[PDB]
Formats: sequence, C-alpha cells, structure tokens
Amino acid sequence: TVGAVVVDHEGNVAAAVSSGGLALKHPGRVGQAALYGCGCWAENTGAHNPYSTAVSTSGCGEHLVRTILARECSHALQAEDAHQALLETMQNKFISSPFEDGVLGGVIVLRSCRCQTLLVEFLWSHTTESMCVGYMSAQDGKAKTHISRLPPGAVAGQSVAIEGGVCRLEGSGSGGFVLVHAGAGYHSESKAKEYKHVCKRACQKAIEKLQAGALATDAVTAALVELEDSPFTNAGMGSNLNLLGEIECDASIMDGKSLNFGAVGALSGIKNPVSVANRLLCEGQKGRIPPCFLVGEGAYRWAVDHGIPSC
Amino acid sequence: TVGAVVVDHEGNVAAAVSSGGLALKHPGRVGQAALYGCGCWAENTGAHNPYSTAVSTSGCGEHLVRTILARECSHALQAEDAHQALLETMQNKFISSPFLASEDGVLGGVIVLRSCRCQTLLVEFLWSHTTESMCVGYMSAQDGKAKTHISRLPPGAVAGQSVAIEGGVCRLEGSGSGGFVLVHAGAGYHSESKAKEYKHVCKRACQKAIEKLQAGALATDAVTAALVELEDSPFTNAGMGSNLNLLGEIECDASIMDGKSLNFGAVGALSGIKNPVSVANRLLCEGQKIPPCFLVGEGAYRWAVDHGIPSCPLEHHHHH
Ligand SMILES: C=CS(=O)(=O)N1CCN(Cc2ccc(OC(F)(F)F)cc2)CC1
Ligand SMILES: C=CS(=O)(=O)N1CCN(Cc2ccc(OC(F)(F)F)cc2)CC1
Ligand SMILES: [Cl-]
Ligand SMILES: [Cl-]
Ligand SMILES: [Cl-]
Ligand code: NA
Ligand code: NA
Repeated sequence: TVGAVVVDHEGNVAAAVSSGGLALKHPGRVGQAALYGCGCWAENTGAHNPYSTAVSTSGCGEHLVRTILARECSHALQAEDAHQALLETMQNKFISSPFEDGVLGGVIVLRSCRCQTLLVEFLWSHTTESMCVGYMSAQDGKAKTHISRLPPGAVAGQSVAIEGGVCRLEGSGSGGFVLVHAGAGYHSESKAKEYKHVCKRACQKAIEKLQAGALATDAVTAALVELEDSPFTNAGMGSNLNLLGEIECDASIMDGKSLNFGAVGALSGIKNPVSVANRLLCEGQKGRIPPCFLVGEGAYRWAVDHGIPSC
Repeated sequence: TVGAVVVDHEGNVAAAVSSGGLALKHPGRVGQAALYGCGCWAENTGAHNPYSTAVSTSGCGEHLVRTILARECSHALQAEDAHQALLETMQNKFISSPFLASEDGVLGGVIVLRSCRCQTLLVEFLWSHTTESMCVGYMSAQDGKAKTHISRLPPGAVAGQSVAIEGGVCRLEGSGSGGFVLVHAGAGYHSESKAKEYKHVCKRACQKAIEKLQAGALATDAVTAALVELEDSPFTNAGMGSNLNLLGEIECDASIMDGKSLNFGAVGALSGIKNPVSVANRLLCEGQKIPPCFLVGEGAYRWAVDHGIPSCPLEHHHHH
C-alpha cells in the first residue's frame, strides 16, 4: 500500500491511497484502499471542522476497514493536540479496538489552518516494524525522506510509533505541501534506499503539479502514480499476486474542497489504478450522480473507454 | 433496495441490506448496499455503547454512501431519545450534509432497532425516509402476527427535502427463543399498484425471520432469511428482478453485519447468484470460523459456487 496527502497554497487538501492488497487473496477480494472512509479521507475546514484534514492509511488485517480508520483519524484530528489525538486513535484502534493478536497498519495525516499564512501539521504513525515516508513543501524545494521504525525492544502490533512536524506556508503563490508513504510493514535494510528514492520522486511530482497551478487531487494523483510505478511497492506495478497469480488493485482518492470521491476495486490490466480513481472523481465534478466506485471488468472497461493506459 | 434488522431474545442484533443498484448503471458500479458503514450496521451493547443497535438503509445509493448513513444512525441512537436522535440525523447528517450540498434533494431511508435489558428486553424500532414512501413490516415472536405499513410523506412535505419518521416500542420476555424483526421492501415513489405486493413480501419476510429465531437460529441467520424472501420478490430491486445495468445485465450488492462479533460480509457487482445476501452471510459465517469480508465480480461468484450457494450460471457474465 502507498499513499499521499496534499495541501495547496489555499488550504485545500486531498488524499489518496493505492494497494495490491493481500498476497494470495481470493480473486475479487477488495480491501480498505478502495472503501470510502477507510482507505483515505480529505475534508476542508467547515462548520464542525476547524482544520482542513487529509488522511491516507496502510496495512492489512481488515482492521483499517473495521474501524473506518481514515475518517476516524480525520475526526480525531479536530482536537487541539494533533499528536495526542493521533496517538490515542492508533492506541485505541490498533491495540484496544472492540472491532486478534496484534493489529498492523499505518497512517499519514496532515491538517492545515489559516493563521495570509497556512500552518500545516503533518504526522505519520504505524504499528508495523517500519514505514517509509517522504515530504516536501514548495518553498523548501528539497524532498525529505525518512524510514520510521518502532524503537528497539518494541513488538509490531503491540506498540505505536508516531512522528511529525510543522510547516508554515505562504498562501500567496502556487505552493503547497505533500506527505507520501511507500508502505508500512517489515523493515528491509536492503531496499531502504529504493523506498526513499521513490518517495522523493513522488513528492517532487506533487509539488511540480502544484507549482503549475494544478488541483490538489491532480497533485496527489501524480505522487501516487510515481509510488505505484515502483516495482518495490505493493500497488500498481509489482502488486502482490492473488491466489490465481493475477494482479487486482484497489485505489481511492478524496477531494477536501468538494468532498468528492473516486475509487476502484479489484482492478486488473490498468497500469495506474489511482489514475482511474482520480478520473472518476474528476468526472463526478463535471456532472444522475456519476459513479464514484467501479470494480473488476467494468472498472477496466471504463478506464479504457476514458483513455487510461492499460498493461 | 431491501433490508432487515433483527434482535434475538438476548439482545443480539443483526442487520442486512441487498440491492440491484441504479438502473442502467455502468458495469461494475458498486453502491451503498455493499459498503461497510453505509448500507447496514449492527453493534451489540458494550463499554461505550449502552444499546444494541441495528440499522439498514434504502433509497438513492450515492447519498447514503457519502454520509455513511447506517453507522451515523447507529451512533446517534446511543443518545437517550431515539426518535429525536434519528430525526436529527436524517435532517442534519443526511438532508443537510455538506457531503451532498450540490444535490437538489436527498433521497433515502432507514430502518433501525435498538434494545436494552431493563429479565426483559425493551426494543425500540423506527423507520425514517425522505422519499415519498417506504414499505415496512415488523413482528415480534410473541405477537405472532406480522404488521405491515406503507409510510408516506405528509401533505405539504417535499420529497428529498422533508423527513417522515415513525416507530414504536416492544417489550419481549428474555427467557424464551423470541425476538423482533423489522424489514423494508424499498423506499421511493409511491405506487398504489404494487402497494399490496410490497406489504405481502414484508409480512412473509418477517415470518421467516421469526420462525428462524423460534428455531433457535442466530440473529444473522434470521436476518438473512428475511432478506432472501425480500430478494425473491420480482417487485423488489434486489436479487431476482434487480434493475438491469447499461449492458442489460444483473449486478447485485448486498451486505450483513453481526452485532455480537462485529463481523461483516459483503458482495458487490455479483451476477449469477439467486440470493446475494446468502453469499454475504456465508462470508460473515466463514469469517467467524485474515478471511475475506468483501468480494466482488467474478471472484465473488466463484467463491459462492465453491461454497455451495445456489447459482444460476446462465445469469452470470464474465467479459474479457
Ligand atoms: C501487509 C502490508 S502490504 O502487503 O501492503 N505491504 C507489503 C509490501 N511492503 C513494502 C514496504 C514498504 C516500506 C517499508 O518500510 C521501510 F521501507 F522498510 F521503511 C516496508 C515494507 C509494505 C507492506
Ligand atoms: C430503494 C431504492 S431503489 O432506487 O433500489 N428503488 C427501486 C425499487 N423501489 C420499489 C418500491 C418499494 C416500496 C415502495 O413503497 C411503497 F410501497 F410505495 F410504499 C415504493 C417503491 C424502491 C426504490
Ligand atoms: Cl482472501
Ligand atoms: Cl453509472
Ligand atoms: Cl399501509
Ligand atoms: Na508498485
Ligand atoms: Na427482487
């Protein structure tokens, strides 16, 4: 699973997620990365929502589904202390949730507010051994990547790691901020450099999109395309094969300003599943309500009919 | 769309929902009846949950997804006043949701029950809808006569902008094999024509659920038996008689949740299976015995056949 969250120079947020799902899964099994509220969430500041918030989740277990995790995190991040809010959520759902010996997953989040300046707080958290993240603001111009690990002595699925930072943006240009992740799971010293490199490239693509004036959803899509294309990520190319040796992808994207959503489940034969999810969202804005969630052969046919490259 | 909610004599709740989805929909479009939190919800009483609650939805698919309505209703029903909680949710979280602010009119409905022990069980059941009408049926094991009712928006209300809400309370003896069921056969335009037919399938659906309960079956097996009967009606947009998609083909969504285990099963874009809810229930059942909870399309069909759920291969499509 890979994901990204974006805030543009106006404080509009977006989030996306993409996955190959469980290795050897039964054909047609659709997981959290396709499910509204579970895989990602993005919601601009509103009446009962003082922060514009964007969340993308990772893991395996179904625990991301069972708790409607991304939306849960977004709602918890309305509390004053974001670090404490995220930690409490991870602790209650990935250890003590009523909804198993150990719960494995991860999340990236950001929340912004107007101070014209934008205060962006961004965090990542995981109960897996490790998680690779990258982040970048349009004004720093150098993507930062980092491999987050559980401390020495910790036990995956029984402890929570959480880190983050703060970024202050000028709301006057074509800038913004992006945070990505290339997966949460077992630590691998050997491919650490490759994970960091793809997170670096994914951030640079998202920032370049913002700097050309693109929507937050197009910027978060450009990040996920880069993350998908890495043979090392369980999304797009290199997705885990299912029980029959075939690739079936889940992906979704949400726009914080319009609250619109796009998703695909059990999608085969398309190089970049997030591109189809984004196109479903984009066609939803143009619009009977157009579909937001397509699966299987119907999703493939719709992607091809809309000119999304196949593999 | 059809749905049912059940509570057994112990306060164990279950909920299920089944739909054919939107007429002429693009192949592979999956709606609220397959989606966790959206189509149905069931949650027994627990630490931060004084009531066992069960919810099933109806109506336009995309409005129910964007608002995650079934789960929202279940959480609102933890408040003291269930009638007030449901009405506020329908008004504030559904009609006036910012998630549907672009839409002219918000169309949908819910059935709910919640129970608590006062050994006797107090069951409160309600239905609410923003559509012109909604057909419900309900029954307790001790009354032994199913009641059916077509709920309508009052004169002066505007469909998609007004809320209708009714319900009642039922006290069960928690010493037998009893319980209570509430079903619905659809929410949408009033049709005097098939009004009697919808009422009749709701009555039979309640009777099947109660008979299951009286035979000692789990709440999930009783709610599934209600939905099987509701699906089988040629007049409901679920199972047999489901709306045809853009290619003239059948693609069904269905899901079920168990309040005791909090486990969930669901199918989307399923073709060639007579009773989609049976596959959702079997997924939930095999999950109790990481097992899948949500299968779609070709894989969902193959899984159903491999588990002995009655199929019609002539209704199944698999394009390449
Ligand atoms: C069940 C989950 S999964 O099957 O979606 N998946 C399998 C593939 N994994 C790759 C991966 C990526 C980053 C990472 O972090 C590190 F780079 F080491 F810092 C570790 C592993 C992620 C989890
Ligand atoms: C559910 C969403 S649907 O779009 O799948 N659907 C299409 C099928 N309809 C049948 C139906 C059932 C009951 C009813 O109520 C009345 F009996 F009139 F009281 C009216 C129509 C419901 C709307
Ligand atoms: Cl599986
Ligand atoms: Cl459609
Ligand atoms: Cl009546
Ligand atoms: Na990949
Ligand atoms: Na039917």
